[PDB]
Amino acid sequence: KKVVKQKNHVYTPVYNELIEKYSEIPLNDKL
Amino acid sequence: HGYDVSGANNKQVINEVAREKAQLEKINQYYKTLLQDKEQEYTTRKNNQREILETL
Repeated sequence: KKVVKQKNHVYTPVYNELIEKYSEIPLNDKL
Repeated sequence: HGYDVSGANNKQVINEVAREKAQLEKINQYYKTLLQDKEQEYTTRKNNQREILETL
């Protein structure tokens, strides 16, 4: 038998976020 | 990632016009004809041309 990964059980408002932030690229590894 | 570009260019234009002013002073300093302190035969004739010419 295979499960269907039932429940995380905690709820929230969705809020696809309104106020936007500038998204700097964090590809700063060692150099 | 954010435009955010104004106001930091008048300082740069001031820098460009200061380099322009330096080039203009170099060009003005390249002269052989204007004021350069000479012997008395030159300078008395010079001062006389200034004086007679201000009267003219």
